[PDB]
Amino acid sequence: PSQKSFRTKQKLAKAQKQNRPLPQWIRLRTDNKIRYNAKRRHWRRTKLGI
Amino acid sequence: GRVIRNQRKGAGSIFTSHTRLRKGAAKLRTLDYAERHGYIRGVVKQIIHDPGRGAPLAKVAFRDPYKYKLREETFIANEGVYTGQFIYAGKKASLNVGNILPLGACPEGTIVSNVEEKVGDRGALGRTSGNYVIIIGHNPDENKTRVKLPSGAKKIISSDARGVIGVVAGGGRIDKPLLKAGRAFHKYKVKRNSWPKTRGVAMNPVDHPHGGGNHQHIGKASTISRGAVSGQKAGLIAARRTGLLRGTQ
Amino acid sequence: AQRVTYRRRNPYNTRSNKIKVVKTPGGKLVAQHVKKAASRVKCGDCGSALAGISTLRPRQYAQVSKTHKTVQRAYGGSRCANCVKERIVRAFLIEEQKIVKRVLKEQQDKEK
Amino acid sequence: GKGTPSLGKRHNKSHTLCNRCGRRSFHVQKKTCSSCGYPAAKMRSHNWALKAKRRRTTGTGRMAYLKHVTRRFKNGFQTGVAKAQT
RNA sequence: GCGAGAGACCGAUAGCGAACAAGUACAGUGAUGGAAAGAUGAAAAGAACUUUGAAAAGAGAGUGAAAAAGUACGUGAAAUUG
RNA sequence: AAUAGGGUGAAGCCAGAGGAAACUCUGGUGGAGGCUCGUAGCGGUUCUGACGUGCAAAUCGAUCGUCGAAUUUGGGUAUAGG
RNA sequence: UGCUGUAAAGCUGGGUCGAACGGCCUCUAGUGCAGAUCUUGGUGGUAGUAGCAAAUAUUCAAAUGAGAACUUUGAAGACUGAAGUGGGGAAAGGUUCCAUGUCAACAGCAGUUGGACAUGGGUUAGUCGAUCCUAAGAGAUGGGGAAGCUCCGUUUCAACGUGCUUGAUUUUUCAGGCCAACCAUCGAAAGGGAAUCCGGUUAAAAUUCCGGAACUUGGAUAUGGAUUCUUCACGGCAACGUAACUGAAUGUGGAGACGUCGGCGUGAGCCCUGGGAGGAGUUAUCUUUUCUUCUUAACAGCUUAUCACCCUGGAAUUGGUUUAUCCGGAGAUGGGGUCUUAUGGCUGGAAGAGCGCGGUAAUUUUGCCGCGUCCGGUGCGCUUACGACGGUCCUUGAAAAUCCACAGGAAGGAAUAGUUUUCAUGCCAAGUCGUACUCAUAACCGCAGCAGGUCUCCAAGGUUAACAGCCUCUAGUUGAUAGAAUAAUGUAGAUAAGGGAAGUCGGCAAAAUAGAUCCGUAACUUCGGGAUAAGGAUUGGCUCUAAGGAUCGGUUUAACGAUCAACUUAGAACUGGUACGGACAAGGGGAAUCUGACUGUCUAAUUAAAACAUAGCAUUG
RNA sequence: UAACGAGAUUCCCACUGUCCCUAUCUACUAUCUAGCGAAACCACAGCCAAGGGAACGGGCUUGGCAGAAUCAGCGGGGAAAG
RNA sequence: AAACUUUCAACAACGGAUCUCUUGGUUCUCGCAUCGAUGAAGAACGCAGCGAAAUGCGAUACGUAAUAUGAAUUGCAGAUAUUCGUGAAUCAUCGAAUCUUUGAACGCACAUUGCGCCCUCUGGUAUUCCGGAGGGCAUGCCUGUUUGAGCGUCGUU
Ligand SMILES: [Mg+2]
Ligand SMILES: [Mg+2]
Ligand SMILES: [Mg+2]
Ligand SMILES: [Mg+2]
Ligand SMILES: [Mg+2]
Ligand SMILES: [Mg+2]
Ligand SMILES: [Mg+2]
Ligand SMILES: [Mg+2]
Ligand SMILES: [Mg+2]
Ligand SMILES: [Mg+2]
Ligand SMILES: [Mg+2]
Ligand SMILES: [Mg+2]
Ligand SMILES: [Mg+2]
Ligand SMILES: [Mg+2]
Ligand SMILES: [Mg+2]
Ligand SMILES: [Mg+2]
Ligand SMILES: [Mg+2]
Ligand SMILES: [Mg+2]
Ligand SMILES: [Mg+2]
Ligand SMILES: [Mg+2]
Ligand SMILES: [Mg+2]
Ligand SMILES: [Mg+2]
Ligand SMILES: [Mg+2]
Ligand SMILES: [Mg+2]
Ligand SMILES: [Mg+2]
Ligand SMILES: [Mg+2]
Ligand SMILES: [Mg+2]
Ligand SMILES: [Mg+2]
Ligand SMILES: [Mg+2]
Ligand SMILES: [Mg+2]
Ligand SMILES: [Mg+2]
Ligand SMILES: [Mg+2]
Ligand SMILES: [Mg+2]
Ligand SMILES: [Mg+2]
Ligand SMILES: [Mg+2]
Ligand SMILES: [Mg+2]
Ligand SMILES: [Mg+2]
Ligand SMILES: [Mg+2]
Ligand SMILES: [Mg+2]
Ligand SMILES: [Mg+2]
Ligand SMILES: [Mg+2]
Ligand SMILES: [Mg+2]
Ligand SMILES: [Mg+2]
Ligand SMILES: [Mg+2]
Ligand SMILES: [Mg+2]
Ligand SMILES: [Mg+2]
Ligand SMILES: [Mg+2]
Ligand SMILES: [Mg+2]
Ligand SMILES: [Mg+2]
Ligand SMILES: [Mg+2]
Ligand SMILES: [Mg+2]
Ligand SMILES: [Mg+2]
Ligand SMILES: [Mg+2]
Ligand SMILES: [Mg+2]
Ligand SMILES: [Mg+2]
Ligand SMILES: [Mg+2]
Ligand SMILES: [Mg+2]
Ligand SMILES: [Mg+2]
Ligand SMILES: [Mg+2]
Ligand SMILES: [Mg+2]
Ligand SMILES: [Mg+2]
Ligand SMILES: [Mg+2]
Ligand SMILES: [Mg+2]
Ligand SMILES: [Mg+2]
Ligand SMILES: [Mg+2]
Ligand SMILES: [Mg+2]
Ligand SMILES: [Mg+2]
Ligand SMILES: [Mg+2]
Ligand SMILES: [Mg+2]
Ligand SMILES: [Mg+2]
Ligand SMILES: [Mg+2]
Ligand SMILES: [Mg+2]
Ligand SMILES: [Mg+2]
Ligand SMILES: [Mg+2]
Ligand SMILES: [Mg+2]
Ligand SMILES: [Mg+2]
Ligand SMILES: [Mg+2]
Ligand SMILES: [Mg+2]
Ligand SMILES: [Mg+2]
Ligand SMILES: [Mg+2]
Ligand SMILES: [Mg+2]
Ligand SMILES: [Mg+2]
Ligand SMILES: [Mg+2]
Ligand SMILES: [Mg+2]
Ligand SMILES: [Mg+2]
Ligand SMILES: [Mg+2]
Ligand SMILES: [Mg+2]
Ligand SMILES: [Mg+2]
Ligand SMILES: [Mg+2]
Ligand SMILES: [Mg+2]
Ligand SMILES: [Mg+2]
Ligand SMILES: [Mg+2]
Ligand SMILES: [Mg+2]
Ligand SMILES: [Mg+2]
Ligand SMILES: [Mg+2]
Ligand SMILES: [Mg+2]
Ligand SMILES: [Mg+2]
Ligand SMILES: [Mg+2]
Ligand SMILES: [Mg+2]
Ligand SMILES: [Mg+2]
Ligand SMILES: [Mg+2]
Ligand SMILES: [Mg+2]
Ligand SMILES: [Mg+2]
Ligand SMILES: [Mg+2]
Ligand SMILES: [Mg+2]
Ligand SMILES: [Mg+2]
Ligand SMILES: [Mg+2]
Ligand SMILES: [Mg+2]
Ligand SMILES: [Mg+2]
Ligand SMILES: [Mg+2]
Ligand SMILES: [Mg+2]
Ligand SMILES: [Mg+2]
Ligand SMILES: [Mg+2]
Ligand SMILES: [Mg+2]
Ligand SMILES: [Mg+2]
Ligand SMILES: [Mg+2]
Ligand SMILES: [Mg+2]
Ligand SMILES: [Mg+2]
Ligand SMILES: [Mg+2]
Ligand SMILES: [Mg+2]
Ligand SMILES: [Mg+2]
Ligand SMILES: [Mg+2]
Ligand SMILES: [Mg+2]
Ligand SMILES: [Mg+2]
Ligand SMILES: [Mg+2]
Ligand SMILES: [Mg+2]
Ligand SMILES: [Mg+2]
Ligand SMILES: [Mg+2]
Ligand SMILES: [Mg+2]
Ligand SMILES: [Mg+2]
Ligand SMILES: [Mg+2]
Ligand SMILES: [Mg+2]
Ligand SMILES: [Mg+2]
Ligand SMILES: [Mg+2]
Ligand SMILES: [Mg+2]
Ligand SMILES: [Mg+2]
Ligand SMILES: [Mg+2]
Ligand SMILES: [Mg+2]
Ligand SMILES: [Mg+2]
Ligand SMILES: [Mg+2]
Ligand SMILES: [Mg+2]
Ligand SMILES: [Mg+2]
Ligand SMILES: [Mg+2]
Ligand SMILES: [Mg+2]
Ligand SMILES: [Mg+2]
Ligand SMILES: [Mg+2]
Ligand SMILES: [Mg+2]
Ligand SMILES: [Mg+2]
Ligand SMILES: [Mg+2]
Ligand SMILES: [Mg+2]
Ligand SMILES: [Mg+2]
Ligand SMILES: [Mg+2]
Ligand SMILES: [Mg+2]
Ligand SMILES: [Mg+2]
Ligand SMILES: [Mg+2]
Ligand SMILES: [Mg+2]
Ligand SMILES: [Mg+2]
Ligand SMILES: [Mg+2]
Ligand SMILES: [Mg+2]
Ligand SMILES: [Mg+2]
Ligand SMILES: [Mg+2]
Ligand SMILES: [Mg+2]
Ligand SMILES: [Mg+2]
Ligand SMILES: [Mg+2]
Ligand SMILES: [Mg+2]
Ligand SMILES: [Mg+2]
Ligand SMILES: [Mg+2]
Ligand SMILES: [Mg+2]
Ligand SMILES: [Mg+2]
Ligand SMILES: [Mg+2]
Ligand SMILES: [Mg+2]
Ligand SMILES: [Mg+2]
Ligand SMILES: [Mg+2]
Ligand SMILES: [Mg+2]
Ligand SMILES: [Mg+2]
Ligand SMILES: [Mg+2]
Ligand SMILES: [Mg+2]
Ligand SMILES: [Mg+2]
Ligand SMILES: [Mg+2]
Ligand SMILES: [Mg+2]
Ligand SMILES: [Mg+2]
Ligand SMILES: [Mg+2]
Ligand SMILES: [Mg+2]
Ligand SMILES: [Mg+2]
Ligand SMILES: [Mg+2]
Ligand SMILES: [Mg+2]
Ligand SMILES: [Mg+2]
Ligand SMILES: [Mg+2]
Ligand SMILES: [Mg+2]
Ligand SMILES: [Mg+2]
Ligand SMILES: [Mg+2]
Ligand SMILES: [Mg+2]
Ligand SMILES: [Mg+2]
Ligand SMILES: [Mg+2]
Ligand SMILES: [Mg+2]
Ligand SMILES: [Mg+2]
Ligand SMILES: [Mg+2]
Ligand SMILES: [Mg+2]
Ligand SMILES: [Zn+2]
Ligand SMILES: [Zn+2]
Repeated sequence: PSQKSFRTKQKLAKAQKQNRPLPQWIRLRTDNKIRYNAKRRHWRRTKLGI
Repeated sequence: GRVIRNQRKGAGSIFTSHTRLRKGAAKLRTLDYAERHGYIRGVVKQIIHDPGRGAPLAKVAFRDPYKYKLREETFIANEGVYTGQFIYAGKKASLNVGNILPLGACPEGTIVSNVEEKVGDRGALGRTSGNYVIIIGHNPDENKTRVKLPSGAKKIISSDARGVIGVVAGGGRIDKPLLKAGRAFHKYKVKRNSWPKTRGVAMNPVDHPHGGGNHQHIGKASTISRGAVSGQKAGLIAARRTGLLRGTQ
Repeated sequence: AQRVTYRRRNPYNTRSNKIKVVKTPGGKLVAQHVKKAASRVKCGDCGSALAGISTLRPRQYAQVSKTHKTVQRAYGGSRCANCVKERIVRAFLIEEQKIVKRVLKEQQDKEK
Repeated sequence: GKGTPSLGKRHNKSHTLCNRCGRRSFHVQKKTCSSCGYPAAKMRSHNWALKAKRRRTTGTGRMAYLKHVTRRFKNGFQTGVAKAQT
């Protein structure tokens, strides 16, 4: 809702930051195995936990 | 089987009394020096309806004998008591309607209400609308008085116990039919969760000793021993007799 | 006709969420939230509304002068005129009778 | 109508985030955590749920202090500073 | 728990649930439940350039010992299919 | 916190008529009731209609019960597996 | 490619491949698969099949683009029809909001579009909510149980103030003066509650920003005024008035603050409408026409009211009076006054704003100039707020925080000066968290962009009893794969000669009736009902007729004149393919038996009933 | 037992496609196309008659017969599926 | 005869069996004794020149100090970085520090980044109001200190 607590709003800020695509320069590191961010989250598809 | 409706009431989850709207506990004054030795005078400020009670309550203001303050008491209103009336309470109070007197100061045949069972408990007997206590006689050597209670029982009480002169107001309430389930719903809406009652014979054997059968019937005597246990005491408990009451008792 | 919306997060027609309909200088029609109507100061003896005293919501009495909250008499903002008149007469007559009940209980302490 | 129509009336959270474990197991009306038992002094744990102990035990977090007890013990819990060799 | 050394043990559907960003993703209001998932090549040398196509791509070409190794990656069975 | 529009017309009240009296009658007024037709609402009678790998793990259509109270309902709160 | 062996199997030619492996004597075992509705993984036929059919509906053109039924724009045709497909919110979601780019995956067709993907941007508060209060309740403490996790208890068998108030003291010590019924705490974004409005502004925020104009609380504090030599003001018979105009402990009240309905009155907003000043549309003909602008916030001053109250006075020939029945020697009618300021008016705020026109500046940030923005009427109208009343209950319809007044009279107070911040003005500050967006036939939950579910606010015109149904204004959509045909059988909807329940377990389904006015209305009955019983007539359009008021004006023929004004009812003539509640809307009726008295309740998802409940009755403790 | 009842039952008036006995019309399907594209089920499969047989065969025995590839319907059988 | 269906072979698909590996697991043995109010285990939120995760860390935030060693780090960038040296990198080592909001969690409270009070300093003309900086205020129990209470009780007037 529009009326939300600080504890809730701080968790929603982290959820946005965890939803980024992989930075592309990370695939250039030697012996790198990460091809993409495997922890993407869509708002409609998978719900958080607040 | 299952816990029957009798036993669930003791836990008091949904079976506590609905007391939001109540106007205070109806009690006599605390027995103090003034009532023990003389009399104290108060004035009736209000006569109000108490939800869940057939009897109206009276709010009576007295002065504090020891500090500068007014004390408001909640008495059960006797019929004929009016707002602005002077109420006298103590050993030396006069025999007027609304006054609070010890039982020994009242002659035989005195009609009294809100009588103390024990000295200083501030009223136990005859508190509902239309009911009263008749003073039967005195035993001055043992300081005891015989009275007749609204149930017709005779009791021996200390002559120092106090009571309020008159009959509790609001009598004759039972003379009128309720006429409706809704009227009983509103009656018990401010008393407690005890209405309506499902008949045990119409439930299943898990729910009640009377449940089950291809016809509705109790199957065994509904008079239950006094020494029976909880979950069994459903019906006529310790019934001395059954059937239509014919003649005097 | 133009229709309006609440101005606060409360969406319910409660007693403290009452609105009036006001036309603005912009020719629009907006809701203006109203505070609950004040009740009249009443006599502590008879319960009637006291004359000469402003009808305000209780906190607003702190920020108004004393002449609005009282009447120039004994028990000014507390009791009505008739209840003060009855207090004065009752005090005088009863205390006068107190002397009468005293002197009689001294005439009988020398003859009885 | 006990299925899909009744499932539409789920908008009152029974649990919210716990301050001790942050799990959304804090019963709002009970004021208790169903996971760690907060605000009880002891941690909720059962021997009939050994997998639950795996999920929350020593080593599942940072061990920000027990990390170094082995390394401090191995040196006999030195007090002072290391001396540079000449 | 800490620190080591081992085995007629298992060899990615096995061996701990987890050889991998595994108690992870995800489910459930909740207690709890709980995976799948290793392998190009010695070395990215991970295919410049030209050309058709709107593009993905394709055809020439190039690297490489091998492209009958192109991150749909060693080997590449069967079911099933052109 | 919420509940269109109608019907019926309870006490109380006004006026007139008849009568010796006890009383009765008439015209208004009034607006009662877990009254009534009927929306919203709440429910769910029948087609044993549709659908019955559905729009849907209970829905859709028409028809229907009730609809000012034992009414409907939000949120908070209480009761926990013999 | 063959060879060997009865066989389990072994060996070998060719192809592929790339790092280990085998023969023999023995040891050892998690050692041999076709099944176990086996397990896990992978793949078929079915099969380009079932199907993608609810929510009225799309079409032409241009632009863009490689590509357009589906994107954008324009034109049209439509729908939702204020109980919305509109405009906001609570819960829940969490960036879905906005801009730019964008089509591999997703939007069960498509896609240049998107709630998708990528990159950035975006949520501004003393006044809006939290925070504070307490509700049901939750729950520490002293304690009491229990082996114990813990249970009980909430002022309880308790020595329960981290007390205050002053005069101070500058001696950072004190001197004391009062009190300690009740008093941990949490518990409401719908209860209670200090205070903000208008105009403008962004791509996206606004009661938050800008401009202007206010307000509350806490604190500080000076000037003016007020008051005193009769020290703590005056006036009024009184209700009471005021710019002010001492007041400790303690006490008493009020506000906070209270159910549900009925009619009536007033206001506000909306609806309707006349004149005038503008703009747009129709104009073959008609229409002094149809549509549209003419608005005014919080706040300040003055004024303004039903109720209530005061002074006067003494009433039967009783009077006053409401739609509704009450009041008066416990003092009516009459005359004269006092109060609350809800509400309206005037003025300031404030025309400078906004709005409607006309003339211009210019790629142009953005304007600049001129004119107008005025005066009314109407009402069983709608909605809503308030008010004075009336009804109702074996139902009488929260608490606390907080604010004020009064009683009381402690204490301190003047004359050459004293007091007070409840009169006016002036100074400082108001922290923390939320604030974007959806609120649903696509932002929540139902596995999903699901015909389901999910709390609430506003509400135009016509017809009408109606917020019903139908049509329309504002607003919003035109979304649901599309194209072509129109066999059978379907699903939904219509009609039918004559017969009229012969069908069928059964009139299931459908039909018939239906609004309104007038007439008429049975048995039985608990006298309340039954009842819309049953059964008939009428109903359109037009032109008339009659009836039903408001406000004023003077010896009571005002029994008359003047002005203004609403839709109701009744009757008549004429009229027409005998039609007319013309769509919409809308009872089938009657005679009986069984059964439960009735209203009400339950088997969410096969049973709504005669089952349960109920009032009443009786019994028990 | 008045009143009430989506309660069970019988008859009468009105009414009608329930019926004699069926016919016609509309929209959406079904149908064909572009695109998209599942599922149940599956020992092997799929023409009959008799015989015998686990006493009711698609298969066995003896006969009838038998000619590619197919489309819309249908509900006898697969002692169909669930 | 085509087509279709079926069988077989080659190649191409689908799929990931087989073979071979293995910083993992599993089991046995040997050795050791070290959590926490000096705030543990765990949770939440943050931290990099360019980072989402894992790992590490805490506003000194993929780290500061020290010791050792001795020239890197590396995907790119970049020193006002370094090389015969107090000197690159390094969870190599580690003895000094930092260590957010919390958590037995300790001023009270917490679905709130809610609400107090004390001490010192400081700003706003301030012991009192508002702001800021630093340091404090939990409970049970033990020893001790101080201040008290009770005709429980002892001496004396
Ligand atoms: Mg928000
Ligand atoms: Mg969802
Ligand atoms: Mg979760
Ligand atoms: Mg048993
Ligand atoms: Mg008692
Ligand atoms: Mg009950
Ligand atoms: Mg019963
Ligand atoms: Mg009973
Ligand atoms: Mg039963
Ligand atoms: Mg028995
Ligand atoms: Mg039993
Ligand atoms: Mg029985
Ligand atoms: Mg029976
Ligand atoms: Mg029986
Ligand atoms: Mg029997
Ligand atoms: Mg808003
Ligand atoms: Mg009041
Ligand atoms: Mg009083
Ligand atoms: Mg009173
Ligand atoms: Mg006054
Ligand atoms: Mg006043
Ligand atoms: Mg579910
Ligand atoms: Mg609910
Ligand atoms: Mg709950
Ligand atoms: Mg949860
Ligand atoms: Mg930690
Ligand atoms: Mg080790
Ligand atoms: Mg080890
Ligand atoms: Mg070793
Ligand atoms: Mg595995
Ligand atoms: Mg490999
Ligand atoms: Mg591989
Ligand atoms: Mg390699
Ligand atoms: Mg190598
Ligand atoms: Mg290439
Ligand atoms: Mg290429
Ligand atoms: Mg090539
Ligand atoms: Mg080469
Ligand atoms: Mg090779
Ligand atoms: Mg190969
Ligand atoms: Mg290869
Ligand atoms: Mg492959
Ligand atoms: Mg290879
Ligand atoms: Mg390969
Ligand atoms: Mg194959
Ligand atoms: Mg309506
Ligand atoms: Mg009605
Ligand atoms: Mg009826
Ligand atoms: Mg409605
Ligand atoms: Mg409905
Ligand atoms: Mg039908
Ligand atoms: Mg059916
Ligand atoms: Mg079907
Ligand atoms: Mg129909
Ligand atoms: Mg109906
Ligand atoms: Mg209905
Ligand atoms: Mg009804
Ligand atoms: Mg009611
Ligand atoms: Mg059980
Ligand atoms: Mg159990
Ligand atoms: Mg158990
Ligand atoms: Mg039991
Ligand atoms: Mg058992
Ligand atoms: Mg190799
Ligand atoms: Mg085996
Ligand atoms: Mg197998
Ligand atoms: Mg199988
Ligand atoms: Mg399988
Ligand atoms: Mg298949
Ligand atoms: Mg098809
Ligand atoms: Mg379909
Ligand atoms: Mg449609
Ligand atoms: Mg393009
Ligand atoms: Mg379309
Ligand atoms: Mg379309
Ligand atoms: Mg268009
Ligand atoms: Mg329409
Ligand atoms: Mg409507
Ligand atoms: Mg809406
Ligand atoms: Mg919301
Ligand atoms: Mg972003
Ligand atoms: Mg958008
Ligand atoms: Mg875009
Ligand atoms: Mg698509
Ligand atoms: Mg996104
Ligand atoms: Mg604030
Ligand atoms: Mg506020
Ligand atoms: Mg907050
Ligand atoms: Mg605060
Ligand atoms: Mg505050
Ligand atoms: Mg407060
Ligand atoms: Mg309480
Ligand atoms: Mg407790
Ligand atoms: Mg106690
Ligand atoms: Mg000191
Ligand atoms: Mg609180
Ligand atoms: Mg609140
Ligand atoms: Mg509130
Ligand atoms: Mg409120
Ligand atoms: Mg402006
Ligand atoms: Mg401006
Ligand atoms: Mg501006
Ligand atoms: Mg906005
Ligand atoms: Mg102030
Ligand atoms: Mg004056
Ligand atoms: Mg005081
Ligand atoms: Mg009050
Ligand atoms: Mg209240
Ligand atoms: Mg109310
Ligand atoms: Mg009332
Ligand atoms: Mg009213
Ligand atoms: Mg009006
Ligand atoms: Mg003009
Ligand atoms: Mg025209
Ligand atoms: Mg205001
Ligand atoms: Mg006269
Ligand atoms: Mg009336
Ligand atoms: Mg002009
Ligand atoms: Mg001019
Ligand atoms: Mg309204
Ligand atoms: Mg009212
Ligand atoms: Mg009122
Ligand atoms: Mg006073
Ligand atoms: Mg006093
Ligand atoms: Mg005084
Ligand atoms: Mg504050
Ligand atoms: Mg908003
Ligand atoms: Mg909404
Ligand atoms: Mg909305
Ligand atoms: Mg939906
Ligand atoms: Mg929906
Ligand atoms: Mg939407
Ligand atoms: Mg579902
Ligand atoms: Mg779910
Ligand atoms: Mg509601
Ligand atoms: Mg209408
Ligand atoms: Mg409306
Ligand atoms: Mg419609
Ligand atoms: Mg459609
Ligand atoms: Mg079509
Ligand atoms: Mg047809
Ligand atoms: Mg049909
Ligand atoms: Mg037709
Ligand atoms: Mg026809
Ligand atoms: Mg016809
Ligand atoms: Mg016919
Ligand atoms: Mg004919
Ligand atoms: Mg007939
Ligand atoms: Mg007939
Ligand atoms: Mg028949
Ligand atoms: Mg028949
Ligand atoms: Mg028959
Ligand atoms: Mg028959
Ligand atoms: Mg039959
Ligand atoms: Mg029918
Ligand atoms: Mg017909
Ligand atoms: Mg009739
Ligand atoms: Mg009848
Ligand atoms: Mg006519
Ligand atoms: Mg109809
Ligand atoms: Mg019928
Ligand atoms: Mg019944
Ligand atoms: Mg009713
Ligand atoms: Mg019923
Ligand atoms: Mg129920
Ligand atoms: Mg059912
Ligand atoms: Mg049913
Ligand atoms: Mg029913
Ligand atoms: Mg009886
Ligand atoms: Mg008895
Ligand atoms: Mg019936
Ligand atoms: Mg029924
Ligand atoms: Mg019968
Ligand atoms: Mg029979
Ligand atoms: Mg037919
Ligand atoms: Mg049709
Ligand atoms: Mg078909
Ligand atoms: Mg097709
Ligand atoms: Mg098959
Ligand atoms: Mg055969
Ligand atoms: Mg055969
Ligand atoms: Mg067979
Ligand atoms: Mg054979
Ligand atoms: Mg044969
Ligand atoms: Mg044959
Ligand atoms: Mg068949
Ligand atoms: Mg089948
Ligand atoms: Mg079967
Ligand atoms: Mg051939
Ligand atoms: Mg190992
Ligand atoms: Mg935290
Ligand atoms: Mg060195
Ligand atoms: Mg630091
Ligand atoms: Mg830390
Ligand atoms: Mg917090
Ligand atoms: Mg905190
Ligand atoms: Mg708090
Ligand atoms: Mg301690
Ligand atoms: Zn009074
Ligand atoms: Zn927890």
